[PDB]
Amino acid sequence: AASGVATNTPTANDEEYITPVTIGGTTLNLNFDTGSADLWVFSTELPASQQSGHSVYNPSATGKELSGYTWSISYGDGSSASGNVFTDSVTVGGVTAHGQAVQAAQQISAQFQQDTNNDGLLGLAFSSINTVQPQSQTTFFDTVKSSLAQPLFAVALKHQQPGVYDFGFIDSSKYTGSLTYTGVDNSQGFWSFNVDSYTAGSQSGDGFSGIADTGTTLLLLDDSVVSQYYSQVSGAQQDSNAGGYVFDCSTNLPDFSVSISGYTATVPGSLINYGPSGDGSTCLGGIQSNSGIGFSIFGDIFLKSQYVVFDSDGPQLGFAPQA
Repeated sequence: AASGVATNTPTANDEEYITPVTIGGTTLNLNFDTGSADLWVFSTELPASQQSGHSVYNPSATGKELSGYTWSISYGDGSSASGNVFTDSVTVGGVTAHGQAVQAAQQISAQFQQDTNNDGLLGLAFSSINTVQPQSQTTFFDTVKSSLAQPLFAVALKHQQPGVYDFGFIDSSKYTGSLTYTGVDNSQGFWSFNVDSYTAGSQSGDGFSGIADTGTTLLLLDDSVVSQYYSQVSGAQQDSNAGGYVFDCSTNLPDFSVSISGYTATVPGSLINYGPSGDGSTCLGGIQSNSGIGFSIFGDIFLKSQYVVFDSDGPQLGFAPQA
């Protein structure tokens, strides 16, 4: 039964976490994303100028083309990417998926162009939301799942230090105490779970639902929750240059916690200080608005505090504090 450990590394300020992936013999640095189900990469099909500062996949060397197939993604921030599809061998931490669908980029918007830290994304959401047409494809995980010792993956993202992605096994040395499991709702294709309650500093409120998303940098919550939080931070103000609420970097920030099936997952105030906003003497808040999308996004800020098990049996999510 297969198992493997892939190492992840945070970029500056922990903006994103990249991991090497070998596709058809070429190693690319990809962002692992539990909020999407596409495996797309920078390719030789892009304009030569757009290929600069990236490792690119050359489909013609080793890929099998799926003639007439397409993929295309549009994000709420206005970015987008599209292209064609090949099947190839994809290796992640010594686990190899034969005949994995690889979405080669043919067009990418400016935000992807400008980010030379990654060469694409590896989707770990449920396959039901893969965007390949006319027939959607399975994610790396769904492709290899049946060959793993256990049909799960676990993540420990860290603050400016290497972390891991464990495929097919749980590393108990990565957390303290025992795991607490909660049921997942994959009806919309996400690792969606419910919280019973939340405590923002000195104020507590009713629970809600959210998704576990390694691809989102911040903790995105309802604006009522965001206000409640920042009403407790002296001098907190919104700065469109920075990207949302900012504060004096010396600020003492309240903790944020959520109650999940009896377990209190706590994000310490020190992790909510994202870093310098890149404009004057302020820091960006790790908690920001979900823009009225209707559900919360438990991004990297939240995940840096926990060891998380993504278990396809249930499906369910296990949580414990990182060791």
